[PDB]
Amino acid sequence: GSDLTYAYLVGLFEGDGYFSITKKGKYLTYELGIELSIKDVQLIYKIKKILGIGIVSFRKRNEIEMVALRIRDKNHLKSFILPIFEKYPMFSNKQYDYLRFRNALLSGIISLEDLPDYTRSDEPLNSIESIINTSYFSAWLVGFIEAEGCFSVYKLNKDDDYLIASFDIAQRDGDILISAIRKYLSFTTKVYLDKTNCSKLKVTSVRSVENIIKFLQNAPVKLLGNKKLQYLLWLKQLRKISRYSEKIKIPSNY
DNA sequence: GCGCTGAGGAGGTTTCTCTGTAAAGCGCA
DNA sequence: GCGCTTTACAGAGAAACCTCCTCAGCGCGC
Ligand SMILES: [Mg+2]
Ligand SMILES: [Mg+2]
Ligand SMILES: [Mg+2]
Repeated sequence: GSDLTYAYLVGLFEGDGYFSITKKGKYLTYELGIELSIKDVQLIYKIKKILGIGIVSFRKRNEIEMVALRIRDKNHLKSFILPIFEKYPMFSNKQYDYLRFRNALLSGIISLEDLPDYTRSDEPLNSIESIINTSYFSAWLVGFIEAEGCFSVYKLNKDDDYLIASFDIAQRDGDILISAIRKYLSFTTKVYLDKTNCSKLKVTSVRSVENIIKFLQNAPVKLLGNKKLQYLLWLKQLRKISRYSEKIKIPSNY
């Protein structure tokens, strides 16, 4: 779909993918990969359908089932992948990976010896304002949600029937990123920093739940895979929790 | 024959997802 | 000292992420 479905794909690749250059005996593998749960096989084929390229693979890691999409053909990466990531840049320090990948690829580095040593900085490239004000952000955000968002419902206490209903999203070395999301979506809950510099944003209130629901109705593109399914079953649950349904215009198709 | 390729395959570590627990603010009594 | 509702904090492990190898086969020219 859309031109901004490509922006959605960069968000999804930012959340769940990886750029990598790996030794291959005497030479190199340049790759862009995403490996998802088998719950997401249909989305893997929607991604290949959008890009027109990429090898699909299955893995059983002995009881967890996994699907990958991997682009390794260097002419295809130069032609089709870099431009997407030029036109719609990643917002986080995963941009450092695209920049080293792009520089290596375009310089024609083919041996480990000529490959510059890479350590990905923890320091952000953008500000809140710079993230929030770019034209493609909301479309990026649907894919980043596709990758990293969580919609859940849970009992507040074992003994009662009081249900919570939360949306939560996290990123390591992601103060700015996550705060930008908080800002844009008018969330006011405190971002939590854990032992491993992973910033975590979680919301529960009626108004915040009303805010993400409204953002995803009005966003340029929609959720496509298993998060889309998680989104609909959450909504299902939401229609039967009084505080939410008697204050939110919930449903739709999608 | 030779330099180099990527599909197909797989070993290794950890960031997110998902679901809370404990504590409390609001308002009413 | 109680319904209802929200939030600061955080743990487990599945779902992400990161890394390397073999071997047909290609596109040249000795
Ligand atoms: Mg991620
Ligand atoms: Mg992730
Ligand atoms: Mg994910």
